[PDB]
Amino acid sequence: MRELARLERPEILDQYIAGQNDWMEIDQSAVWPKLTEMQGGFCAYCECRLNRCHIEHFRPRGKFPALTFIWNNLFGSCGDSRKSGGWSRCGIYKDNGAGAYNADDLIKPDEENPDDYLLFLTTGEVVPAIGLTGRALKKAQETIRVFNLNGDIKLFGSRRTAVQAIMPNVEYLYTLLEEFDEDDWNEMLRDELEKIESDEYKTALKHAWT
Amino acid sequence: TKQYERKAKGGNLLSAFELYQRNSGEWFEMCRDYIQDGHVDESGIFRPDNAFYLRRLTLKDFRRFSLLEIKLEEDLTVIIGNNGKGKTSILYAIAKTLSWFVANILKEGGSGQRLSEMTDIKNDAEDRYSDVSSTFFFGKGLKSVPIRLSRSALGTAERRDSEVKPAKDLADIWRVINEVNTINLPTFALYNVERSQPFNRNIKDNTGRREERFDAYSQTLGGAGRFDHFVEWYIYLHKRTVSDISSSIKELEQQVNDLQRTVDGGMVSVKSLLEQMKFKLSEAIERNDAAVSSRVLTESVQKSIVEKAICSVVPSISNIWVEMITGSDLVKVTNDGHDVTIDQLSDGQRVFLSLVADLARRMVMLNPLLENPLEGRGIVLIDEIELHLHPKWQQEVILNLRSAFPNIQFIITTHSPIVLSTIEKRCIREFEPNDDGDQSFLDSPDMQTKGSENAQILEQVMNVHSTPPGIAESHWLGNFELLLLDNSGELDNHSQVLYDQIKAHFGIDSIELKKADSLIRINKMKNKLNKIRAE
Amino acid sequence: RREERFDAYSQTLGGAGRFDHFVEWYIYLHKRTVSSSIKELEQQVNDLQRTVVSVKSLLEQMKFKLSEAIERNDAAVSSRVLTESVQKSIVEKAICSVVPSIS
Ligand SMILES: Nc1ncnc2c1ncn2[C@@H]1O[C@H](COP(=O)(O)OP(=O)(O)O)[C@@H](O)[C@H]1O
Ligand SMILES: [Zn+2]
Repeated sequence: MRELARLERPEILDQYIAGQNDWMEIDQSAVWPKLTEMQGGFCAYCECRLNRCHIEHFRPRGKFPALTFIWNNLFGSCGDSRKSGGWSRCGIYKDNGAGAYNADDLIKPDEENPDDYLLFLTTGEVVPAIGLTGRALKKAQETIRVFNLNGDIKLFGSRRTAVQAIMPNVEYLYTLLEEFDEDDWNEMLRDELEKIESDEYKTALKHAWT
Repeated sequence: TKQYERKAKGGNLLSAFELYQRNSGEWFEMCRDYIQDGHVDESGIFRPDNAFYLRRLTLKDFRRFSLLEIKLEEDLTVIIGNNGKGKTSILYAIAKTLSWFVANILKEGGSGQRLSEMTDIKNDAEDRYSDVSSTFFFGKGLKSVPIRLSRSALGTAERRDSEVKPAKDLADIWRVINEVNTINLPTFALYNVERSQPFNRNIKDNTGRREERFDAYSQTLGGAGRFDHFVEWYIYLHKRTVSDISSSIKELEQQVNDLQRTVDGGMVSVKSLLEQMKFKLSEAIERNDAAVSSRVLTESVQKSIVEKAICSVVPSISNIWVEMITGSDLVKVTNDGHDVTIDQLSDGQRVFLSLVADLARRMVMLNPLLENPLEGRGIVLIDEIELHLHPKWQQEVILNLRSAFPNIQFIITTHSPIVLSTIEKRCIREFEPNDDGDQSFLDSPDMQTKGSENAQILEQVMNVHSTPPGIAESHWLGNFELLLLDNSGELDNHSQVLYDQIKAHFGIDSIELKKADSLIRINKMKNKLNKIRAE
Repeated sequence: RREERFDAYSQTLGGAGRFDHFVEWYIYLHKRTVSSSIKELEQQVNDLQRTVVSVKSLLEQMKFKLSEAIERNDAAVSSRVLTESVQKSIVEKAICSVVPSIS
């Protein structure tokens, strides 16, 4: 997961008020293009390419009905309740499959940098970052557990495979550091790091390259 | 003699037994201790001091084999190969040999099963006979127990006789010592593909043969087990657990006493009934005494052991119990969280349940003196272990079996790379793919299988490509790479078309497309390097 | 199993003379007698094997004839027996001679 930059707030959230209005009422096609600007057409938590996608309340509408029509609270997550059943990570699992959790002990990707908490191994596990204790460890652990970032075999598989595809190219660049002057080699690495913004699982590919 | 005495004191079991037979105390105890002594491991598992396993097998002019020699592992051996390589033939050969032990444990001079003149002789055998030679091990006292089964073809230039005396001699030791004092006995079983068979709901009324200890040897090497016998035996155990026998004896004793008082009071009409009740009491006491005399585990404990085994080994089954529904005893199971009858189980679940239940039953019956009867000794042959199992179960099946039955020698056949990924290469014996029946030794694969990727096992061990060769799309990424290499790494009109085809067929986030993208990127970088070097 | 000379004494004094046994036996004899040194036969089998698709049926027949010749050669003096063709013919003659209105 990525550090997201939440920039501008859409007009429609002003109109609807919590208590009176329900989430079934609000029009969703107004909300999406601002999220798609933020998130780049990728999921908030896992970084798949969004195709079946829903608006997710980071703090849910049951436990926090005050935090409902709040631009901070909304994120575009992979999965859909409507089109098919039994989705097993991210938004849908946080509610259904991840049972009890304190929402305070989760990484919120708009507020925080995830990179200090999470580490992506090239073998395709996501793990807590090197040298965390107490609360910083507990956030890393619970984020991994609640969004099901290792436990979804479909996701674990896809990420592992995506990284293992590029590991010849990583290996090969860091041989050529010997031969070239700095500014050409630094341009080469800048380029590869430019491409992976178009790619799925961009954080995991970054950790492989950098 | 003095020589036998020396060898016996040196720990030779046969010499000790011969001295026992001729003098018919000390020699008996020595033989019994050789068979019974063992220790509990650091892991809490009982381990016999003198293990029993098949060490070596040799096949001469048997079915497809002119000559084959196999060394077997003490714990687990897996035989792999293409269809028609003779994997099943190997298990059949072993089972026939084991039949000679079983026959002689049951009855003095019992005969095991013989090689078929029609099917077991190789079709183009010059010598027109077949031999199955096996060597067994039973502790340091008996390092070699050689057996040979032989059969000559119909035209009969000379009769070739089987040599089975060592099997008989060893089996005699088990039989005779057991007769004097109950000992634990080895389990021998074959589970071939015939274990897949529909379940009959109609459970046979208790004639009472299923409770006899040596019913454990009844069609053990037939290939299917007897799951019907399990169900009868399990219901029997349930009924006996609900009904205490000694209270029935006490109640019967009280009834006999009351009836005796009535007869003493002048009512001669009830004398016939008194005699019947005295008979019933004597029978109940005898059963109790026989139960007491057998040193056998309590029925409650037996039931619990088997239930635990089944639930541990069979993933979809969390509970098994006997219900009295209407006027009939019915076995029920909690399968995938729902209560169902055995007849409602899927074929895969039932087949696997049948195997484990049968094996557990036999082990409980043959190992009454062990705290955990499933830690008994024996040799179990399983053909096509993956039969009816989904990949998820294939990843757990070997681990679960070995955990439930730690001292059984398992000799198994498989076609599953998933199964092989859980087993060490030392346990694997592979036929070469181009074997025209004149391979002398089965050997271990070159690659380590345990913990290895499935794709690698398929290619390196089973000689199967990761992608299906008879599908055009299976070649596209390979062809794409070749086109890139042919055009000095630049994406030309032809390479672009194929790229678009890959994208269209496999999709935008497909592995195949990502590999293609990777190839483009790496080749561009290689070319940039080449240009910098040229300048 | 092959037919042994002393099968003639099997069930001779009880069990003899069942129609089904005859019919089975007779058809068997017919199939065998539908269509000669061992060395010559061995040479013919070898020549036919070298030629071997249309001659495969003939090769199988000749291999059978060779096996039979070897068996007869290997078979003991005490079990000496007439050819299956002759056996069939004698039985046919017996039946037609004895059984009224079967010609
Ligand atoms: N008597 C025989 N003579 C020659 N080949 C035989 C004989 N019996 C079986 N075979 C061969 O053995 C193979 C069957 O071996 P089998 O154990 O059933 O194979 P699998 O490894 O699939 O279990 C077939 O290819 C068959 O041609
Ligand atoms: Zn997601």
